[PDB]
Amino acid sequence: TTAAPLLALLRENQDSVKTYALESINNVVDQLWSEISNELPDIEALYDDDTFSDREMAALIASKVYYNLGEYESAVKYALAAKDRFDIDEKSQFVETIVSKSIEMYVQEASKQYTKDEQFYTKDIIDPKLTSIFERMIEKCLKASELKLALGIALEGYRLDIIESALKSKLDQSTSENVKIINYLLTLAITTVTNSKFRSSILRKSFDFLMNMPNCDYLTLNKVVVNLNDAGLALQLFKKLKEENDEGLSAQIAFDLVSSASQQLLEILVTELTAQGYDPALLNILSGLPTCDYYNTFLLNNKNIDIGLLNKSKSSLDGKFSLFHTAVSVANGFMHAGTTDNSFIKANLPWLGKAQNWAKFTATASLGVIHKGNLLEGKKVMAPYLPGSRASSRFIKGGSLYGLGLIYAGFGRDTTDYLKNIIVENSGTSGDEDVDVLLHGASLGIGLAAMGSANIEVYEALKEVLYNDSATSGEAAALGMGLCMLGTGKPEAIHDMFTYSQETQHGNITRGLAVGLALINYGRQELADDLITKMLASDESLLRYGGAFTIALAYAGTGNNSAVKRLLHVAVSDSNDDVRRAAVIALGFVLLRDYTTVPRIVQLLSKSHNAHVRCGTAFALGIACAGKGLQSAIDVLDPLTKDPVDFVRQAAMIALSMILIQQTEKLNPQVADINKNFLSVITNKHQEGLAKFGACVAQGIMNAGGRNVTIQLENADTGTLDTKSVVGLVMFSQFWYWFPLAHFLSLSFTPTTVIGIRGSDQAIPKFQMNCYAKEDAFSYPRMKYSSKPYKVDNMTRILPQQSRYISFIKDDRFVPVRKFKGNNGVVVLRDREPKEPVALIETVRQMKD
Amino acid sequence: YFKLKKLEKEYELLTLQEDYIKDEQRHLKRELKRAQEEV
Amino acid sequence: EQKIQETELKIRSKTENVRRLEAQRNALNDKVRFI
Repeated sequence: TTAAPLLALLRENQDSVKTYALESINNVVDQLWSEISNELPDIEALYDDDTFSDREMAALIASKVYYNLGEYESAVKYALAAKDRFDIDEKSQFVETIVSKSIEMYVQEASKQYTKDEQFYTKDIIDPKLTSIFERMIEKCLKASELKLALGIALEGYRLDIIESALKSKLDQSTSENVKIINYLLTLAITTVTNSKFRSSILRKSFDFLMNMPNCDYLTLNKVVVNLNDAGLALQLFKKLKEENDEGLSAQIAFDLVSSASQQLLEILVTELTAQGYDPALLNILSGLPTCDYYNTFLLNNKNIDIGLLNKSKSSLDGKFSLFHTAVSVANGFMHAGTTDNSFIKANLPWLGKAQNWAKFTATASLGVIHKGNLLEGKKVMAPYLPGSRASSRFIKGGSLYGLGLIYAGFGRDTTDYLKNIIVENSGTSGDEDVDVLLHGASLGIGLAAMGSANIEVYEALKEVLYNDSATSGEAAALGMGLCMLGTGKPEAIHDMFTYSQETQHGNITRGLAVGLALINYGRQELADDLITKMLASDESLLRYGGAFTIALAYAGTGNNSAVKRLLHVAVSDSNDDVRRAAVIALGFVLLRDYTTVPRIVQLLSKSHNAHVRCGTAFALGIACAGKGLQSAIDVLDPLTKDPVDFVRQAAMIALSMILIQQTEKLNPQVADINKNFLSVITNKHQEGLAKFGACVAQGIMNAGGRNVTIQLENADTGTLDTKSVVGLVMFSQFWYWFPLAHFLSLSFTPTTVIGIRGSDQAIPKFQMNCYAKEDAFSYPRMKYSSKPYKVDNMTRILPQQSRYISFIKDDRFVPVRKFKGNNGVVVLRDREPKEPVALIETVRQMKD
Repeated sequence: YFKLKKLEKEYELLTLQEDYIKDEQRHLKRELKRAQEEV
Repeated sequence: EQKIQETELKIRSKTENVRRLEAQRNALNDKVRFI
């Protein structure tokens, strides 16, 4: 029975006796493995012998020895050598470890063998020893009715056959099983599968099972066409809506795509869709006409600006140059954003006249934030300041071309040729300073309208402006080109714009090119490392300022352990405070996925001798923590407010206003201290000058859009990284160094409303869902689950963060579908009884239509 | 399935804090340099 | 599921090393307030 002497007798005759000798060894394999350790080379030497037929039983002996010796690698090889005795169905810790060890070595060779062939999982390219357990383990999990280990390991092992074959046998079409199964494939594969082409095929397989549309999930197919950006699958979804005609189902798909799509996909849904055929009812939806109406109509119904506390802020003084006029104008544009209220410019005369030449830019650009979402009369707002009507001065005239960029951003195809011809006329030269101001707003205006779309005409038009080496308009020329290069961009423009930075040494020019080189690389991840290396090796302050945001834009979304280590050493070794501030702000864009660990990371960096380090970690904390939970991030910002430094207090006040949105009414205790600081810091002369300027801006952020719109970045409504929201936060890092850039922040404000509308066209009626939520509805600035319904759950402020507890009542004219879908920027639920006394109220939406 | 997601979120703290230990040591060398200059 | 639970062991193992970082941080903050 003892294996040591029996393996030493293998050199004798009568191999028939050796068969009975190996049978008694199988009993002692789990008892004494020490004496067989010296006889191990005799087992492996006989495996390659063609005259040795006992390798089937010999493989079982060596499988339980090397494993007990502490070597997990040999346990996989000697077990599957026979491919017979191995039993995966037996319950023991011997097999389960070999399974986990084989999968651990299988996921490593899966990505390495992908370069040679993409069929490696269907072929013998991988040594079958690693594919034998991997195939039998998934089949064992399928028989056990467990999809957690089956789909999770399949995404790590890079095998498409598991997703396609196993999904067919697990079909349960109670109609609610196939929706969830695919949901785990979209979320996990982003943080697991490294290859972009492997995860691309996974999204294409789920389209075939959902193609017949048996009342299945229409949101899953929406995330497929947005991530793939394929014109074949996008237009195919609309062709299915033509066969099965539903006005409530085809609408919810159309309103969801236009919000979550990138700039390149919006052109496919409009320009490319028209050539191959479209739906006349669904064409205007993808063009943004009802979508822009949602921003204008929802915010206009309920808007409380609290003019009582607003007048005391802007009536204090007419001085302080443009620092005061910007704080009162930009914060005022927050509350009226989307509602198209000119009362600041029109109803209030004095605050406009006290502005200087450069201070009139914020007063004019405030209309772009207020009137944002107007695709028709938006030009009539700037009509007196448009070219050909002149103006009171050419300094304020330049701000009108910038206001068109904020309103028409992404829809500005109509304004593309309008803003381009103005630049071409002045592209030759300039004889005055205000002429560059006119082109300054034109370059930023054409950049926002064409933002996300590659345009060679705008790039060549702004390229000639850079040759003139303009101090004012030269900086906006680089910013306008970087917005057109977002996403993949042009590889040739990477080295061209980088060469002009070393050739032209201009303050605004080099800093403008540094941000332009950050925007040209978006989502490229390791593809942008060539430009990052050139900026880190250079000692220039402006090249290192934009090098951090280059990491923030490409490495955003799924977190990267390499991008965290890069931004960490930049804020330590480098002695530049502006670069240390830009490095800690860039870290928040990589951490957007996990908001729970952000306060712990910025608190470690919040202790230092530099003020810019504490200033950067303050705003970087509020980026991910704005639309999310974890109220404890305010306590991290508490010691930053007491900092005597001026710009640290201002960045702290803005960071508090982002996290504290909708946190009042017995949610957070810090909402009482922030409301007092509104008029306390402004009237107090002991505080900093820039501290009270940001406190007035922070007062308007919480009340922006009539205490409705909030800052949403990397949420469930968008589904991916918002391009307009991530760029507006980068522009905020530069405030008093040149002139306040805060006008770009209006792209991140979206309203929170829940309404059913109708099943055909736009209505916006008035009803009451009567569900359980905290009361934000009647809460405005003044002078547990209880299953308790509430008065008015329709639209207004509500509580979108905790809204998961809000149900939907079926007793009204509507019907539940998603059980509180919760998407604010889409809504339009299913109406089972259209054209009924739902108490319809006609809005102003016909003005923007 | 939340058990797998809660774990991966904790490695973000372990990622930065490994190289942040030596950053304090290099900062301590700069603090000792400034300490000799203040005397 | 033991493969995922074994990976969790690194969190509790490195947590003890993270506690050494808190020792040098308080000693560093005393130098920052000193300078």
